[PDB]
Amino acid sequence: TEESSAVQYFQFYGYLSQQQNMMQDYVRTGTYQRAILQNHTDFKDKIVLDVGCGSGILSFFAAQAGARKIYAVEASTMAQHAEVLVKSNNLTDRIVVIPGKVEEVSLPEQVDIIISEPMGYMLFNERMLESYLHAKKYLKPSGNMFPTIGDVHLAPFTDEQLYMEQFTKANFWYQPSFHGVDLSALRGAAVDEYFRQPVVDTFDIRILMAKSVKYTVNFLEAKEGDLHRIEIPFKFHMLHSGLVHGLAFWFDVAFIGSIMTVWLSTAPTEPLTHWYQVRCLFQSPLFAKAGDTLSGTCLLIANKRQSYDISIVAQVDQTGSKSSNLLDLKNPFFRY
Amino acid sequence: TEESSAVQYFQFYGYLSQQQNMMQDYVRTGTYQRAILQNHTDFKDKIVLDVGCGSGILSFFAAQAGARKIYAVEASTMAQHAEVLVKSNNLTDRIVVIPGKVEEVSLPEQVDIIISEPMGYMLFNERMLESYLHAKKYLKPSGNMFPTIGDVHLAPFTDEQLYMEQFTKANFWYQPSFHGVDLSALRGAAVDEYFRQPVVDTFDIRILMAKSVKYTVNFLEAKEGDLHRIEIPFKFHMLHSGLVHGLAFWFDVAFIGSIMTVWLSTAPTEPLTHWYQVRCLFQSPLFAKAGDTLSGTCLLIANKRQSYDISIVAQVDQTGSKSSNLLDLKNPFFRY
Amino acid sequence: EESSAVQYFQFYGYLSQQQNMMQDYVRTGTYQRAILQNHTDFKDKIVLDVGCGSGILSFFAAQAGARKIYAVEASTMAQHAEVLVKSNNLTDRIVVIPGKVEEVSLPEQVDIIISEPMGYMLFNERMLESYLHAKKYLKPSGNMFPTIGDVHLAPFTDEQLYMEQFTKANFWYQPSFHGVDLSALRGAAVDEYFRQPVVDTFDIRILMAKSVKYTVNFLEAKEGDLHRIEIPFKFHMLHSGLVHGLAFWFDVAFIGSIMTVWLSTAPTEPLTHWYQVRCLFQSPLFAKAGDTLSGTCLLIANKRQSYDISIVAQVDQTGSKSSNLLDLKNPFFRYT
Amino acid sequence: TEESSAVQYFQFYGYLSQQQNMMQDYVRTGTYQRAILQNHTDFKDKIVLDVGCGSGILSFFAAQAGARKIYAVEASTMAQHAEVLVKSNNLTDRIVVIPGKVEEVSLPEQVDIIISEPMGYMLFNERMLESYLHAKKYLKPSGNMFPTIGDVHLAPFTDEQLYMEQFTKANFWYQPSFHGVDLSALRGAAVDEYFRQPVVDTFDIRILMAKSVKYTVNFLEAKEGDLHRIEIPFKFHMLHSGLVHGLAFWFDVAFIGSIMTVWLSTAPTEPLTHWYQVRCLFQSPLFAKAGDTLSGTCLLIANKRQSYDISIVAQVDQTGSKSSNLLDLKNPFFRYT
Ligand SMILES: Nc1ncnc2c1ncn2[C@@H]1O[C@H](CSCCNCc2cccc(Br)c2)[C@@H](O)[C@H]1O
Ligand SMILES: Nc1ncnc2c1ncn2[C@@H]1O[C@H](CSCCNCc2cccc(Br)c2)[C@@H](O)[C@H]1O
Ligand SMILES: Nc1ncnc2c1ncn2[C@@H]1O[C@H](CSCCNCc2cccc(Br)c2)[C@@H](O)[C@H]1O
Ligand SMILES: Nc1ncnc2c1ncn2[C@@H]1O[C@H](CSCCNCc2cccc(Br)c2)[C@@H](O)[C@H]1O
Repeated sequence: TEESSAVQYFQFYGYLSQQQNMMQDYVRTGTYQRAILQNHTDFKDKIVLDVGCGSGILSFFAAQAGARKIYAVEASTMAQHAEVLVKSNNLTDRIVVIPGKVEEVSLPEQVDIIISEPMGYMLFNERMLESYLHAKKYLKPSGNMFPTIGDVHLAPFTDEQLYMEQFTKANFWYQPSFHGVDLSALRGAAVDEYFRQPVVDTFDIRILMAKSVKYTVNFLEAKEGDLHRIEIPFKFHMLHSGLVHGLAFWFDVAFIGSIMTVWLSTAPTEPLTHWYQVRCLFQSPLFAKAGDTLSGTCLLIANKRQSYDISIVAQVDQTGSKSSNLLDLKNPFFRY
Repeated sequence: TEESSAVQYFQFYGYLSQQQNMMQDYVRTGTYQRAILQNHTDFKDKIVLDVGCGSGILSFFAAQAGARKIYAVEASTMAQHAEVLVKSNNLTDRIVVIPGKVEEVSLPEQVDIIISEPMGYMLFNERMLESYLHAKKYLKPSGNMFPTIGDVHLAPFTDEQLYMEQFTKANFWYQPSFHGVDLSALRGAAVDEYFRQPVVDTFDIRILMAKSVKYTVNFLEAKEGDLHRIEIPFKFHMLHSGLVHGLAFWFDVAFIGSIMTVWLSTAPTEPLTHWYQVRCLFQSPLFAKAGDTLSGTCLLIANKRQSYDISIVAQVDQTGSKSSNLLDLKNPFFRY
Repeated sequence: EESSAVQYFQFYGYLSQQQNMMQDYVRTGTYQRAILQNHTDFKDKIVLDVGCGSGILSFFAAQAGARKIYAVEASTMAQHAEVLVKSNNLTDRIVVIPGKVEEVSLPEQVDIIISEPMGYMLFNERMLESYLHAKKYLKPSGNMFPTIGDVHLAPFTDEQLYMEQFTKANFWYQPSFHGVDLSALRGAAVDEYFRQPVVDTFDIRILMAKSVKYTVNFLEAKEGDLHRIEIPFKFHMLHSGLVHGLAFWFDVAFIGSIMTVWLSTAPTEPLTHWYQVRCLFQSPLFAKAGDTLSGTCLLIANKRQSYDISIVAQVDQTGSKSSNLLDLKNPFFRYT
Repeated sequence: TEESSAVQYFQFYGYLSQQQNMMQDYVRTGTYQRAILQNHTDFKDKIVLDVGCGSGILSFFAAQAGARKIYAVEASTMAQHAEVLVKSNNLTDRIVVIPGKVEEVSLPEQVDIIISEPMGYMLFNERMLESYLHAKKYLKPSGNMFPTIGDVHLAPFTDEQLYMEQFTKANFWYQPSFHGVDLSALRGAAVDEYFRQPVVDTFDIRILMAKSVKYTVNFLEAKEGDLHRIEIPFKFHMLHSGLVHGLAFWFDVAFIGSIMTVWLSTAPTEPLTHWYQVRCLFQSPLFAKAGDTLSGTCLLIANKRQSYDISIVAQVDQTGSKSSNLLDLKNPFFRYT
C-alpha cells in the first residue's frame, strides 16, 4: 500500500498548478525568503541541499543569499521544470537539479546547510519530515537546517456547530426507511468513519478552552525513525467551563540562523495559510469546569499511506471522565 | 391510575390562578362572549347547562343573553368560588351552581342548550370532550351545543432547529464516560422519550409544507364512546421540497347558532391563544419532493390519564419512506 | 396520599428528570467528590443506595471500591438502572432492586447508606423519611451520605416581590370583566398567591440578618422526627427596613473517615436546581437595625408528600407581628 | 498503472460517506427506484445480478419488486456493510452479497436481469460500463439490463470567461521577478496543463450554440471491447453565431422494461446531479455563424488509469477554421463554484 500512494503523491506534486497554489501562499514564500535572506551569512559561499525543491524557489532564494552550489533534489517530474527555471535565470553554475528521491540519489559532496519545505497538515502529514531528516546523511558535522525546529501546538476547543454538522452527517445512517430501507444497522459504523476525519479549516481563537501544549521536534537532533511513532502527553488547565468537543492542532517552524531566528506560524492567531488548522473531534464531548485539568496522550503512528493514524486519549481528571478516539489524517474533511 | 390522574386534574383546576390565566386569554373569552351574545335568541328565556363552568364566566354570558335558568356544573373546588360570584352579581335566581362531575350530578330539568369550554391541547387533551358529549343526556331533542363542531387541522412541517433541539437533549445519554459512567446503552430510550413529547408552542406558517387536512367532530351528533378511538387518515399533497420533521396540529371550534356561526380558531394564521399549536416530531425526518403525496394515519387511543396515546404513521408514497411515531399527550414540551 | 405518590413516581420515571438532576454539576460533582475522597468508607464495603434513579451514586460507590451495592428504586427508572449496570459490566457488584425501600427485601445489612433525598427547603417530597427508614438495614457502625442537613432561615426585604402578589390578584378587582363583577374573589386570590412558597434565587443583599440554622443528624434522627419540625428563630437585624418574609436554603454534609464534604444551596454559592425558597408575610414588619425578630417556623408533614408551613414572627421591640400559612406542594417557580 | 489506480479507486469506494453522497442524489436513487418498482413484472420471482452494489440499495429495490433471488456483487470493503443491511432488513434468504470483482467471482446461477449504476463523468469515466457488460456472461439469453441504453450528448458551447480563466491562471508564471525569480519560462507549460483538464461543473443552457449530437450505447447488444475505443463523429447545425470555445458533454440512461421506459438524465436542462456536466475546451476558439456546420470527432481512448484520453478535432466547414485538444479525464478540474 506504500508504493501506490507514493506514486499518487509524486504524480500529484508533478503539476504546475500545485506549485502555483503553494507559491501563492505569501506567508509560506515570504517567510522562507526572509529566513534565508536575513540569514545570508548562513548561505554566503556555502553548499546547500534543497530537499524536495519542487519548482526550485528555495534554491533560488539560497542563490540570492549567495550560496556557492545548491543541490536541488526532486522526485516528481517537476524537477524538469525546475531545470528550465535554472537555465532561464542563468544560475546553471550555482543550482544543480538532481532528479530522484533524496533517499536514493548520490550527491558529489557534503553540504553546509539543508533547506526544505516538508510541512504538511498537523506538520506531519505526507511524512516528508522523514525524508528531511534522512537528508542529514549529507550534512557536514555542525551543519544547519532550515527550518531548524518544529512546534506542534494542541489545545482543547468547544464548537457545537461543527460537532452537530458531523453528527448529522453520521445520523444519515440512522434512517430506518430510506426509500423503504433500514439503514440504522450501519449508523455506528458511519459515525466512526465520520469522526475519524480530521477537520481542516480555520476558526476563531475564542473556541480554545485552554492554553496550548507544545511538542517540539528538533530537526538538528531528530532521527528519521523517531517519526514512526510520536507520543505527545498533554495536561491542559481549563480556563473556561463547557463542552470539549475535541483537540485543535497547529504548528510553527523556526529557522534558527546565525543572524536571526525567523518563525513561520500557522497558528489561528496568525494570518491564514493553506495549512489552515486541524481539529480532531471527539465522538462525544467531555464536560469540564474552569480550573479542571484535561490530561492524556496523542499518539501518531505513521502509516504506509504517507499519513498518520491518530489516537487521542483524554480525561477530565476531577470527574474521571474519559474519551478515546481514533482518526485517519489521510481522509481529512476540507471544511472551509 | 385513573382515580389519581382525576384527583390531580381537579386539584389543578381548583386554583384561581388557572382561572385568571385562562380568562386573560382575550381570544377565548371574547369569542365565547361574542358567540353567546350574538346568538342571544338561542339563550333568551332558555335552559342552559354549563359543563365544567370553573369560575362561571360562560354562565354569566348566558345570563347576559337572557337565559332563564343556567345549571353550572363543576367538579373542582372552584365551584364554591363560582357561587360567590353568582351571589355578588345578584344572579341567584338564574344561575345554579352544581358541584360534582356532570356524569354523576342530577339536574332537575332538561336543557335547551349546553355550553362548555372542553378543548385541550390538540383539542383532545384532558378528554373533557367525552364529558361534554355525556352531558347530552340532559339535552332536549331540539337542543343545541356551544361549541357545535370541532375541526382538527394537521399539516406537515419543516423545522430543523426544533429537531436539533430535541435531538441534542437526547444526546446527553450517548456519553460513554459521564463522570466515568457509560450512559450510551440508554440513548435509544432517551431519544424515544424525547420524541414522544408533543411540542406546544407557535411557529411561522412558512414551515408548513402542505395545506392542512381537516378532521371534523360534530358534537351534536357524536357519542361519548366515539372518542375512545379516533382515527384520522391524511394524504397531503406536498407543496415544497425538503425534510418533513413531523406534523403540526391546531383546531377550530364553531358555535353554530340560530343568528350566526362564530368561530374560535387556534390556527397559526390567527392571533395566538393559550392553546398555541402542537407539533409531533419524527425521530427520523422524511425527505419529500414537491408534488409528492405524504399519506398515513393519526390514531388517538384514550388512556386512563385523561389523555390519549397517539400513534402517527406517515409515508412518502413515491419512495415508500415510512415513519412510525408514538406520542404521550401527558408529557408535553412547552417551548413557549 | 396514594394519588400524590403515584404521580410522584410517574414524574421520576422520566429520563429527562434524571438528566436534569445529573447535569446539575454541584449535585453530581459533590456526591462524586464526597464518595471518592472517602474511599476508605466504601472500599470492600456493603452499600445501600436509596432511590438510586439511574444509579449514578451506585456507580460512584463502585468507583470507590464497594464490594456490593444494593440500589433501590420505586419508579420505572429502576429498569434503566439495570440496563446501566449490565452495560458497565457491574452486575456482580451492583444489584438493582425495584420497589420502595420500605417494602423491598435486602439480603444483607449494609456498611453505608447513600442517597440524594433533598427537595426544596431540604424537606419537600418527604424522601428524607425514606432515607431514615433505610437505617433499618444499617449496621451499628454504619454511616450515612449525606450525614447531616442544615436548613438556614433568614429575614429578607423584597418590596417588588411583595408587590407582585397584589398586582396579580388585582385581576379580580374589576367590576365589569366582560360585564362580570369579579371583585368578590380578590381576597381569595390574594390568599392563594401568598400560600405559595417562591422558588428562585436572589441577591444576598436582601438578607437582613445572619441566618438561623436548624440541623438534622441523619445518623441519630428517626423517621417520625420529620413529621413535625419546629424551628424557633431570633434574628438580630443587621439592617433597617421592612421584612417581607423568610428565605430558606440548605446544606448537607458527608462526614467521612478521611474528610467532610459539603453540598451547599446557599445564595452565596453557585446556583443549583434547588434554588432558594422564600415565604412571604401577609403584612411586612418594620425592623430597625439592632432590633430582634423572634418567632417560629413550623413544618407539618401533609398528605401530598410536602409540608404545611406555619410562620409566626414579631419585632420584639415594637410588638408588630405577622402570621402566615403556606403549602409547599404548590410552590411558585419565579425563576426566569 | 492499473494497480495503484484500482487500489485507490476501491479504497475511495470503501467509504460510507461516498455511498451516502450518491444515495442522497435524489435523481439517481429516485429514478432507479422508479424504474425498478414501475417495472415489477421484470423482477417478480426473477433472478437478479447487481453489479457493484455498494451498500446494496438497488438490491433492496429489486427485493421490493419481488425478486426471487438477487446476487449483489461488490468489490470494495462496502460489501461488508452491504451484508449487514441484508441481515438487518431480514433478506438473507433473497439477497446474497458476494465480495469481489464481477470478473473474478463465481455466480452459481444464470440471472434473468442485471442491474447496476456504472455511470461516471461523461458516462464513461471509471470504466465500470466494461464490468457491467462483462457481467452479461451470467445473463440468460432473454435477459435484460437496467439501465438498458446510454446516450452521451455533445454540444458546442461559448464561454469567454471560462476560456480566459486558463490564461489568467497560467499568467501567474508570466512574472520576471516573483520574489526575484523569473517564472516566465514555464507559462506555456502551465497553459498546456490547464487545457488538458476537462472542466466538471454546470452552466446555463444559453451557452449551448447547437442541438446536441447523441451517441448511443445499447448495453443489451454492446460488447465490453466496444468501450475500449469510442469514436463519436459530430456535425452540429449551429443555431447561434459566435465564438465556440469547446464541447459540453452530458449523458442519459434508459431503463427499458416490459411495463415502462424510465429515463435518468444529467442534461443541463434537468435538475443538477453529482455527475454535473463536463466541458472540454478547444486550444483556440472557432468563429461560427448560425447555419454553419461544426464537424469533427471526439475519440475516447480507454487508458490504464480507469479513465479516458479525450481527443477532440473540430472545424467550421464553411470556413475551414479548425481546432483540437487532447485531455485527460482522470484529472478533471472541479470548477463548481
Ligand atoms: N523523498 C523525496 N525526495 C525528493 N523529493 C520529495 C520527496 N518527498 C517529497 N518530495 C517533494 O517534495 C515536495 C513535497 S513537500 C511540500 C509540503 N507542503 C505541503 C503543503 C500542505 C498544505 C499546505 C501547504 Br502551503 C503546503 C514535492 O515536490 C514532492 O514531490
Ligand atoms: N366530569 C366533569 N364534571 C364537571 N366539570 C368538569 C369535569 N371535568 C372537567 N371539569 C371542569 O371543566 C374544566 C376543565 S375544561 C377547560 C379546558 N381548557 C383547558 C385549556 C388548555 C389550554 C389552553 C386553554 Br386557554 C385552556 C375544569 O373547571 C374542570 O374542573
Ligand atoms: N420510598 C422510596 N423507595 C425507593 N425509591 C424512592 C423512594 N422515594 C423516592 N424514591 C426515588 O428517589 C428519587 C427521588 S429523590 C430526588 C430528590 N431530588 C429532587 C430535587 C429537587 C430539586 C432540585 C434537585 Br437538583 C433535585 C426518585 O427516583 C424516586 O423515584
Ligand atoms: N469490477 C467490479 N466488480 C464489482 N464491483 C465493482 C467493480 N468495479 C467497481 N465496482 C463497484 O461498483 C461501484 C461503482 S460506484 C457507482 C458509479 N457512479 C459514480 C458516480 C460519479 C459521479 C456522480 C455520481 Br451520483 C456517481 C463501487 O462500489 C465500486 O466499488
